[PDB]
Amino acid sequence: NSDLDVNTDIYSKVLVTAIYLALFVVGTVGNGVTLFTLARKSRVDYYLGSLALSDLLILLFALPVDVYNFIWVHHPWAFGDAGCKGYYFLREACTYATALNVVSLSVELYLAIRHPLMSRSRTKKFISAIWLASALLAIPMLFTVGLQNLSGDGTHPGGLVCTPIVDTATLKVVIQLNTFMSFLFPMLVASILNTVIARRLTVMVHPGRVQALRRGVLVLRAMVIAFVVCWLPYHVRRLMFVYISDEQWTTALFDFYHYFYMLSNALVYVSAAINPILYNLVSANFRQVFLSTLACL
Amino acid sequence: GRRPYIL
Repeated sequence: NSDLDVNTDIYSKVLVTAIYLALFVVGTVGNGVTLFTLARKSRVDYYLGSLALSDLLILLFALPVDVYNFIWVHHPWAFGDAGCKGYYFLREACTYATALNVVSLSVELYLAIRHPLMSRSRTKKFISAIWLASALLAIPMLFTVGLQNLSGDGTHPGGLVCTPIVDTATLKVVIQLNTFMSFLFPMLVASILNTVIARRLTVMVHPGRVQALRRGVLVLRAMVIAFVVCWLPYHVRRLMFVYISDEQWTTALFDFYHYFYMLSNALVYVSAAINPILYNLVSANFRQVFLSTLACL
Repeated sequence: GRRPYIL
């Protein structure tokens, strides 16, 4: 089954791998210590913790499977049907949860800057609601991807790959679903909200709350722009994967699709690693307790 | 000629 092979150079594999491992350690340590101190510590801490969990899931259970079975060995898939579906399901649920957390944070900040409720119980209930909804919107992937023997006769175990098992139309529908619901719409809402939040901050600012508020505004805007920039090439690739006709696909577009895969996923991990570092760059006491928690290791 | 199988 030499038709399933790709020609991505070794140096690119090693480079992208090294990047993935760097983002792995930075992201896991960052979000791990983040969850640690946040748990040891306030309304936004639940959203931040939710984000940290969302990132940790990808960094721990999606990153190794990716770096192994997607850039190093393209075939055969060695995680089974359950691993195949559970992987993409996890990814989708994660991106949905992240997006919804961002938008929710935008709303919370706007309300905390326009009028300066949501008790601890109610807030946690709402976070649970976000997670559940995220899991619900990730369901189609369980019915979209799967295992297929793409070898010449469909009998060779080396041709057992993890590929979408549904037709082009349905694939279009689910990919569009993900792109609209987890990217365009929510980040649009969050961008508008951030836009209003900025000027509201400028008009409010004309004692110690306004500085933390400014901090929150900058952090939030940073998270939004990071989300857009990082998740942009990701959604373009998935649309590129399906919308291009089978006759239009050439070897150049193939190899380029794989390099683009490397790039896009690299940025995807860059986001998950960029979440906690932004919390440190504000020079808040969070960085102090970050070094404090990082020291005892 | 050939189409990707990785999503």
